[PDB]
Amino acid sequence: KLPEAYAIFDPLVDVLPVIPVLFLALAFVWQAAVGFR
Amino acid sequence: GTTGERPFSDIITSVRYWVIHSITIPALFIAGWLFVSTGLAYDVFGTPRPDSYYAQEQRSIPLVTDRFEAKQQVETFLEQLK
Amino acid sequence: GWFDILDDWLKRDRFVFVGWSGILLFPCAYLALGGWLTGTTFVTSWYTHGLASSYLEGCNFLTVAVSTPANSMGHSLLLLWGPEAQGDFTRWCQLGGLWTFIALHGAFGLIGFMLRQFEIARLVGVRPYNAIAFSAPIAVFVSVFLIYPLGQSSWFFAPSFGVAAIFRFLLFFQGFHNWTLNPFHMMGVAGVLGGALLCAIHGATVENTLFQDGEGASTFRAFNPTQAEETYSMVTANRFWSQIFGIAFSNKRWLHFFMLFVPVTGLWMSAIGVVGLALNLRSYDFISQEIRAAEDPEFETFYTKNLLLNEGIRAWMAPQDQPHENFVFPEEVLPRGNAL
Amino acid sequence: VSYPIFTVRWVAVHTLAVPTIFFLGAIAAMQFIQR
Amino acid sequence: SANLWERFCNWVTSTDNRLYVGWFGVIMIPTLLAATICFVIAFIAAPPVDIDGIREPVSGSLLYGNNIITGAVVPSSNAIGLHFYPIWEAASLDEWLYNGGPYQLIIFHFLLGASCYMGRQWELSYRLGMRPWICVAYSAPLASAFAVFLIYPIGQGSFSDGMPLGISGTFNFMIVFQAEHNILMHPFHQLGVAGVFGGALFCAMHGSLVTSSLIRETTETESANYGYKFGQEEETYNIVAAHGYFGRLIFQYASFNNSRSLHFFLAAWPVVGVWFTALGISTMAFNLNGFNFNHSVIDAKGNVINTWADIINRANLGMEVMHERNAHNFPLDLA
Amino acid sequence: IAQLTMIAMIGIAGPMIIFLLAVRRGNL
Amino acid sequence: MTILFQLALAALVILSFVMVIGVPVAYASPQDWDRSKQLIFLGSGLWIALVLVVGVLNFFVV
Amino acid sequence: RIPLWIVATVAGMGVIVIVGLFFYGAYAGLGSSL
Amino acid sequence: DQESSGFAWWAGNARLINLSGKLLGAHVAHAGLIVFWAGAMTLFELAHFIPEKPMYEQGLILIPHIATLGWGVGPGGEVVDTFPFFVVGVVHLISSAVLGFGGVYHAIRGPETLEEYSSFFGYDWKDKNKMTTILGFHLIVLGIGALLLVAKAMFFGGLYDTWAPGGGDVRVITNPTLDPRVIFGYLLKSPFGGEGWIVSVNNLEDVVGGHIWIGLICIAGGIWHILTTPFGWARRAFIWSGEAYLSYSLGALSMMGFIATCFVWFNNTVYPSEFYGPTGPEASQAQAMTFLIRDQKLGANVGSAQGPTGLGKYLMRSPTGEIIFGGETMRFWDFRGPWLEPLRGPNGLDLNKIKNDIQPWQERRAAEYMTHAPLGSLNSVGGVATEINSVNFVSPRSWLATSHFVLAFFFLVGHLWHAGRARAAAAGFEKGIDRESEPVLSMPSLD
Ligand code: CLA
Ligand code: CLA
Ligand code: CLA
Ligand code: CLA
Ligand code: CLA
Ligand code: CLA
Ligand SMILES: CC1=C(/C=C/C(C)=C/C=C/C(C)=C/C=C/C=C(C)/C=C/C=C(C)/C=C/C2=C(C)CCCC2(C)C)C(C)(C)CCC1
Ligand SMILES: CC1=C(/C=C/C(C)=C/C=C/C(C)=C/C=C/C=C(C)/C=C/C=C(C)/C=C/C2=C(C)CCCC2(C)C)C(C)(C)CCC1
Ligand SMILES: [Ca+2]
Ligand SMILES: [Cl-]
Ligand SMILES: [Fe+2]
Repeated sequence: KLPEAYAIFDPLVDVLPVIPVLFLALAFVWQAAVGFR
Repeated sequence: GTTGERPFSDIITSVRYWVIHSITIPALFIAGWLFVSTGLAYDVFGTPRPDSYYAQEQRSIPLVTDRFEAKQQVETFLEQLK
Repeated sequence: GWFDILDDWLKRDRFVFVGWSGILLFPCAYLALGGWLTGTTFVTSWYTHGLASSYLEGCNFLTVAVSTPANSMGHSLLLLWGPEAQGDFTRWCQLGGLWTFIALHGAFGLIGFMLRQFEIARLVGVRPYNAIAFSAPIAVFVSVFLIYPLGQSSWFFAPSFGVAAIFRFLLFFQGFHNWTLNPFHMMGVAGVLGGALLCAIHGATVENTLFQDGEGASTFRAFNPTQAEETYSMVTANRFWSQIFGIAFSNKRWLHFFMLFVPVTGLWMSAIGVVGLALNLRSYDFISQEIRAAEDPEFETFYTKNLLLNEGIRAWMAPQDQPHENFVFPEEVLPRGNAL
Repeated sequence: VSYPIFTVRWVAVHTLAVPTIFFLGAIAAMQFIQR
Repeated sequence: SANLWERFCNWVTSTDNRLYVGWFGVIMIPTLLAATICFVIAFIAAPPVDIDGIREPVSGSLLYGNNIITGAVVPSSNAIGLHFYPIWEAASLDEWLYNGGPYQLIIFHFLLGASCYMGRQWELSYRLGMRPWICVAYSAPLASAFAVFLIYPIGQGSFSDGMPLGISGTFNFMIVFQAEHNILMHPFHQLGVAGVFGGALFCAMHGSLVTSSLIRETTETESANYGYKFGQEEETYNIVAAHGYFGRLIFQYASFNNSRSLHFFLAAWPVVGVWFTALGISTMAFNLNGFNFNHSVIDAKGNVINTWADIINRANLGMEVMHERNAHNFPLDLA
Repeated sequence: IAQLTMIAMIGIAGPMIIFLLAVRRGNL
Repeated sequence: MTILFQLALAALVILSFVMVIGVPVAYASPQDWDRSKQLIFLGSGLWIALVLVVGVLNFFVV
Repeated sequence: RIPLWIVATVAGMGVIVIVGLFFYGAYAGLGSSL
Repeated sequence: DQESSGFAWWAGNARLINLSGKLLGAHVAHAGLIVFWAGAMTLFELAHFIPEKPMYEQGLILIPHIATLGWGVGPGGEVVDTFPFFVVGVVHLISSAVLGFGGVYHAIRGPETLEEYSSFFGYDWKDKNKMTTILGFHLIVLGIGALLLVAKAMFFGGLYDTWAPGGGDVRVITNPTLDPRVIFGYLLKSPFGGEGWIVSVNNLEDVVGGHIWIGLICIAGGIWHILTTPFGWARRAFIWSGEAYLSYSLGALSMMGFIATCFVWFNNTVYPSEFYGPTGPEASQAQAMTFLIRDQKLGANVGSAQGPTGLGKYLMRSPTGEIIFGGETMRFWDFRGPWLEPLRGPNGLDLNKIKNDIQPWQERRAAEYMTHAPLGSLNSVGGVATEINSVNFVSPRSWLATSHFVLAFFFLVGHLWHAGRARAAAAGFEKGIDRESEPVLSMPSLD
């Protein structure tokens, strides 16, 4: 498990992996905002 | 390219719309939620609760076996505390 | 006269065209869709098949379904107010009243819809080949969800409305009717499979045989919504296929009629095959094969092999798949190969 | 233009729109039932 | 002679050939003639093949008791596995026909040629100045033959597990597959049937819409087809009338008016769906099978409450327990 | 227990860094 | 040392969150990134020391 | 006037949330196996 | 600057085909996502990692990659120190921020083009030299990397050698096979059963040795391209454009993707069954081992046992005469593995060793691997499709192999697609047939 100290971040690290997906997503939030030019 | 209806786009953007549906939508949601959470749904559809498939001992199924006296037969199945 | 006023109103061009047909379509179409969505999440199949079948019980989008009525019901229409349910709603639900509901309603809904096509076609003044085509899906629904079980012992053997609940319908037909070996089912697939080819092949032939009518790369905008010239080189397409396949179209009118024909004919054939499976008049065996297999123990074809797969399907499934038969097959009677 | 409100389109939209949310609410609740 | 080879290359590549023998063709034409010629002879006269490596020959040719529907070319032996078995690897043909040698000679040449067939579907498009990509549509059906004839066998460890070359032999491949992988319960197969069902569906939609909205130019007693001449300038149907009808059937914005967007969809759908189906077989070739919901829903005491998912498992067990009667000696089927 | 707290923020973050741009109107 | 470590590590997270939403809108609206070219610089420089702080400081807690 | 691109990304996350609740429900509910 | 009057929205990134600078942000921002993942995932794995339990039973696929390079493990793949894992994880995660910075910067602030803001970095697709040169730079960076491995193995610690004499263990390779005859021999190996081509590598010397050759051969070509231009054919053969170059690299990855799928599925060495799961063939072999072992204890003479077909319940012969395990497992007679080798003789499985040299650690190895074959469902229910829920498991070897066949595949489509576009783009018709000059119309009728 995460070294004893960082344990408080266990939960944080639990979501990190999925972030990359978000970017592919954001690119769409953006284009929508910029009215699909 | 058009008909009488007010262009969805306009409506889904009207602050009036949200002012109405921010109330209406969650309304419907919390209702159905309660429909399940209050156990009402189980009675509206005769659907068994996790503790009502079999009687404690029995391991047989409450199979309806004849059309006409079916309803009657079903009622009896509920009897054995099924 | 009110009639022409009633008409006037109906045939009025709205967002969602109503029309006379709608008076039949929408009531039903909505009830069918509704009943499904209802049962899928609320009604169970315990008193009917000894099966959990709704979200409320724990089923997921694949395992959920509106299961058929008991076998006791027979071919009963199971009306909410009929001898079975007796006006009671909950009982109706537990006796699988929701099946004949979805079935019969959706049935009328397919009539209404085809009528619609017919009605809208007429108004807009176009030919009704969209309606002719839709006869194919009607036939399938009619023969499979109605004619079939009408030939069997009861509605219980009709396909239950649900994803997985349909896969067992497939497995069943293999195992009991050896349906894959049926000339009509084959034509069926040749059409659906062959139809999904024309679809793909024609689409690509068009997109990669287009003229340049724009200066952009994304050639979609370069299209004239207002006819005029052919948007793709029909002449080039002809030469392409004529050199890579040897044969190639050269009459868009025929190429498009062909596309109606192939998949509609396919589904019609697959229907006839089932109309025959109703009476169990299946295409199960090849007698010459069986006779040689009896006398000679070393004769083995991929056919004989299959039949054994069927025996296993029937023996291991029949028990929990036909509850009303109170089947009890001692472990020693169960067909099995070595080790497995 | 001076668009209306209650229209035929509206009716339909709600016949499907209203029940749906009611179900999504029902189902969302089931995710917690147990044994 | 402007230079023999210079000429040769001009012929091969010539766009004036009745059939475009291309560069890819130079590999295609021979491999495909071998595959075809070996098949036809096999299917008609080949003798029984010990497909399962257990000395229990399965005859699948016409002259040995089969009919078109049952007959097939049987897969190489399991004793052979993934080993290469070219004729020159056998003491004799008698030995080669018994271990299912013809199967490999056929699948390899076919798969080889069917690829070049793709390479060609590009080349000709190039020599003709038309956009490529048609060959990319054909990548789907090809990617399937590949999945069913090579990936699955590589994955499973033997060519004897590849799909047989015959009608019934194929049903066998299917029925067993289902038992060992529960494919019907796999996302990729479902996407596959959506694409195929959908395709046929759309194929019918387009086909009808168009054919039904054709501009009249024919007699009442004259084939409506003649109303079209090869090499026309303008269109032969009212795509605006078509859209007019279809837009009213469902509703306007849910209908195509752009023939180009229509046809892209028309191609995109099936090809994309079949791509997934091919990836399904190529994926279940490494034992990542369909969803296993066996005994999921259980009651308050622990009893198992069956779902249709379970009724499906029984049908699968029947297949499992009966396929390959004599080939198993142990508990688990890991092959 | 409920690190959904995390996601939530890093989630409205993506749309935020473009929204603030919709406000400061510029370079989208 | 420990809380001292959890401070540096925890602050280092909020700076990142802040830095991440910042730099973007920064180069985004050219309403400066001249005055913010100052802010960003301090965030960037700061960050590194922090990583080095948590780095060296890790070997004393865990 | 509420900017469309926001109506979407909001109604969007909103669906990934409910549909995600369903996926969680698959390892806890009755549809569990435990 | 760039909008719809460039390309369509959904083809947006092609609008960067000619903006070197911004096209750099992308590649620098992207390369960030990979480090981010690698880093962020490792910590996710470690956060869930349970020391006293197989890695393959925990859905790990990175920690096992580190373990192989000899890190945090010892005798038999026993996990000793989880620090190297935490380290590798956090380090990457950090560097992701550094790279991400540059990416974002080069794509929204810095120069939109490079050619002017520095002629060294700016580039021209058709510039056969700039291309051959940048390629040359990267050919060196990759070459150094190949040696960065040779170093870790020979100097810095070793790698996990499962074939370890004393039994699986971290070992320092100090004798890399450099003999070209052998090294390159692998490339001349059949890709079929038995001779397995690259995937048949079975000892660390060749691995290390071979990487030595690649590192050099690679950097050599890095200099050569720096110092040159494509010859003549090299030019009259290829297409020189932004897309065309992509395509070539697309088909390249595809191929490496398929080769990787087979490596993780078949190879035992560079993918230790100790961290990943037992190989497909390895598991089927273990069942035979297990039962030949069992029944033999019940008094059965394995050597002469006759099965239903009359072939040999436990032992039979392969097509070339060697003694192998019987049953459907006859197809995996090419399986070799630490646990099973000591039973092999010069003619294959030796009936005497099998008869009294089987060791307990082998019996339980065979049992372990038998019950951990790479069979499972999408929802992760280990076993055969007809199995029951309980053992939540799907071999890392299955996950890896499938994911990479899909990616490998779609990339081959990607290749075809971008190559088809490049050839039409070059000659110039990738936007339609010239209504006026319609080529087909100038060709004789074949009819
Ligand atoms: C590509 C290689 C790859 C591989 C081989 C793995 C492998 C693994 N992952 Mg990792 N993962 C990856 C990438 C990868 N991951 C990425 C990029 C992320 C960031 C999102 C993660 C995030 C992640 C998490 C958060 C977790 C894992 C876990 C796991 C393990 C369990 C697998 C599982 O439960 O799958 C189940 C998943 C599926 C069935 C999803 C299939 C989705 C496919 C690809 C979609 C197909 C749709 C297609 C794209 C549609 C487009 C069509 C349209 C255009 C028309 C397994 C070892 C789990 C673990 O470690 O626990 C033990 C875990 O909790 N992974
Ligand atoms: C207009 C479209 C429409 C149509 C065609 C149908 C059709 C059907 N419904 Mg559905 N239904 C609809 C709308 C429609 N429904 C709507 C909107 C709702 C929601 C309120 C329902 C709710 C519903 C329920 C709850 C049930 C059905 C059922 C049925 C089926 C059989 C019922 C029956 O026996 O009717 C008989 C038909 C008539 C009453 C028509 C009589 C017409 C003549 C001209 C009138 C003469 C009247 C006069 C009094 C008689 C003089 C004779 C004298 C000797 C006494 C049938 C397929 C049942 C079912 O599905 O069973 C499995 C069922 O239980 N429906
Ligand atoms: C090596 C990597 C690579 C690179 C750098 C490029 C680069 C490029 N591609 Mg190619 N492509 C690749 C691989 C690659 N491609 C592969 C493997 C395929 C086969 C599928 C394609 C197929 C392809 C097509 C069909 C097209 C391009 C186009 C383009 C150009 C414009 C980019 C674009 O349209 O973005 C826009 C991107 C999107 C709208 C994103 C679509 C999202 C995908 C399909 C979803 C993947 C699912 C995801 C994993 C699921 C997560 C879950 C989600 C709910 C969050 C650009 C030069 C376009 C062009 O104009 O050609 C020159 C074009 O039309 N590419
Ligand atoms: C792999 C991911 C990826 C990457 C690196 C890029 C990169 C790029 N895109 Mg592409 N794009 C992608 C995916 C990607 N795209 C997909 C999937 C699609 C289809 C939806 C598109 C569609 C697309 C279009 C339609 C266009 C581009 C354009 C561009 C270029 C200009 C950037 C821009 O417009 O900023 C605009 C700036 C903003 C509104 C700010 C967005 C927020 C930033 C970038 C993110 C910050 C990230 C993180 C939270 C903070 C880190 C901070 C920390 C280090 C301290 C740039 C090279 C444009 C172009 O052609 O260039 C001229 C263009 O018109 N792209
Ligand atoms: C993919 C690699 C990459 C490349 C090719 C470039 C290229 C460029 N950058 Mg960008 N940059 C990158 C990554 C990259 N950058 C990243 C990750 C960041 C975030 C930190 C930045 C931040 C950045 C800024 C802030 C600026 C640039 C600028 C520039 C341009 C001017 C040249 C220069 O800065 O020289 C710098 C000087 C050198 C040649 C020395 C670099 C040496 C370092 C210390 C070693 C790197 C070691 C490396 C990791 C190991 C390789 C060794 C191996 C072979 C043995 C040039 C086009 C400038 C610009 O926009 O002007 C037009 C500018 O102001 N870049
Ligand atoms: C991966 C990075 C890389 C890349 C992208 C390139 C790219 C290039 N190289 Mg360089 N090269 C590299 C690494 C690389 N090289 C290294 C490491 C070395 C040192 C060994 C060289 C040595 C080198 C030389 C000596 C030459 C090039 C040349 C060239 C150019 C033309 C090549 C060509 O036409 O091939 C296509 C070649 C053929 C027509 C032959 C096809 C036959 C192949 C080899 C076998 C069949 C392949 C089969 C599918 C694979 C299975 C495996 C096999 C072992 C069984 C091209 C720009 C040429 C040039 O123009 O120089 C400036 C040239 O003369 N390169
Ligand atoms: C926090 C943190 C961090 C970092 C982070 C990052 C780097 C992030 C990023 C992030 C991101 C980057 C995010 C994103 C998000 C997103 C979202 C959430 C989206 C959404 C979307 C949507 C919902 C959409 C929709 C739609 C539709 C459906 C239709 C069409 C149109 C549209 C597009 C509108 C660290 C590690 C330091 C530490 C701890 C903390
Ligand atoms: C251009 C563009 C784009 C893209 C982008 C990208 C590609 C990005 C990236 C980004 C990135 C790539 C980023 C990164 C970041 C990072 C960070 C921010 C990090 C941090 C870290 C940390 C902080 C660490 C530490 C730790 C430890 C050691 C342990 C405990 C826990 C923790 C976590 C705390 C888009 C599509 C949107 C749109 C258009 C444009
Ligand atoms: Ca945790
Ligand atoms: Cl069989
Ligand atoms: Fe068409």
